[PDB]
Amino acid sequence: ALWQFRSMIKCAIPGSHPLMDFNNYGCYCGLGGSGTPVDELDRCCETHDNCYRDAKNLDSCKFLVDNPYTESYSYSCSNTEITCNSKNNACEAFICNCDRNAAICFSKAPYNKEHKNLDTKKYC
Ligand SMILES: Oc1ccc2c(c1O)CN1C=CC3=C(CC4=C(C3)OCO4)C1=C2
Ligand SMILES: [Ca+2]
Ligand SMILES: [Cl-]
Ligand SMILES: [Cl-]
Repeated sequence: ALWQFRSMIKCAIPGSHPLMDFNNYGCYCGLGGSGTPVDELDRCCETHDNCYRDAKNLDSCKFLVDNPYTESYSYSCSNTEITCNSKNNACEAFICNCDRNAAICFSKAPYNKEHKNLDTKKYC
């Protein structure tokens, strides 16, 4: 679920304000997205958007209001490491893995402050 994604980011990058840092970064971090991502961080976000797109195409999974962000799973954080619980159902596990891979990806990409609040109408 969305709140758990924020909380995953905060596990992978303890020094971070997820909503301040990663919402409205680049072309893809943010509601929707367009064009080509502007750096590796933005591309982490594009991968996350497409991971969600894939989950909605799982004939087996029908998320509340069609948004996988509404779906809560079980995970834990230990020493910077995210573990998705294996007892998550297949749809929960898929979302869990989109969020974990994105948090891990965010933690390894350089953070370019110029791309925060990018003029997307123009650069994306
Ligand atoms: O990184 C993010 C990835 C995407 C999103 C967010 C992120 O910060 C934050 N965020 C906050 C509210 C809503 C969406 C998406 C959506 C809503 C509402 O209703 C329609 O679909 C949303 C997506
Ligand atoms: Ca997005
Ligand atoms: Cl565009
Ligand atoms: Cl759930």
